[PDB]
Amino acid sequence: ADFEVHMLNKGKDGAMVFEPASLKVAPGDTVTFIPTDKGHNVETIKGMIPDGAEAFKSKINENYKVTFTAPGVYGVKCTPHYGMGMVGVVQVGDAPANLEAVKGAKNPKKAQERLDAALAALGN
Ligand SMILES: [Cu+2]
Repeated sequence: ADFEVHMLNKGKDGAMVFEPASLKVAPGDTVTFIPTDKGHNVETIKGMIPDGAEAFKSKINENYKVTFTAPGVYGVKCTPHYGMGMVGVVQVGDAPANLEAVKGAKNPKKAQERLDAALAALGN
């Protein structure tokens, strides 16, 4: 299945957001990160990817399609706007084994506030 996440300068949750910021997909599903506004990219957050997965970092302004392979929770950020809280979470599959490990990862305050809310929206 294919899903879309939009990168926006402003949305319901404030400035510099991914919409949706919380998504559950099946293993092997694809998610396209779309540059609705210019100046954004997507990158995995250190300490927030599951075993067997590889980190990724898209280029500013590109439409980036990712096929999620290893199951688990992935924390993603926009590189230039990470300190402003532009982050999201993608859960791949049921019963993510790294869920408790991702909750302990360190992030700047504004990103942590939004990651905690996105993680809780998946069923904590
Ligand atoms: Cu951004």
